[PDB]
Amino acid sequence: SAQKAPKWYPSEDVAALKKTRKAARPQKLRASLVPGTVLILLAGRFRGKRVVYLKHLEDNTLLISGPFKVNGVPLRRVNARYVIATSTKVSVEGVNVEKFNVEYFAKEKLTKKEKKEANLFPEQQNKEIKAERVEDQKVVDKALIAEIKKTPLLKQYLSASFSLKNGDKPHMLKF
Repeated sequence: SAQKAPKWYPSEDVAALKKTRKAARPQKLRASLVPGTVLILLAGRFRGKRVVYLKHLEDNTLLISGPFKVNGVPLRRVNARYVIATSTKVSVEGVNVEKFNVEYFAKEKLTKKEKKEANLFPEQQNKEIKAERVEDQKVVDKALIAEIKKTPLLKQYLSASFSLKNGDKPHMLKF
């Protein structure tokens, strides 16, 4: 009537995908990314903060901590291409971060409904850090700070933020 029907029709079946020869491999880090290395954060709310590199995790990110008591940065994950590895180090020989992993830092599957509600009434959000997480931070900080105290200006260094100044040339500057 309105349009002549086709003599044949394309199949609705979807062809199976071919075997993909792309096996996974471990993340290779830069030579300077060695646990204890103080890192400069280049992204996120903690941009400009200095943190101690504690442990590479399963998702290819790095586990870091300010320490929190030292400069406000909590134990958390950070993507390695957003950090500057400095020559300053904090020993992590007495720091046990083996209990921390990707699942530990996984977030709750917030639903769309809940997201909408949060957007509608953000003032009703009452986030709270798990008691465990608080105590975990205390342990990590304790160990790191004990080592930090060996250098009289190190705690101050970590407390201070990082920012480029007029005349600075990052491609010539060393860390």
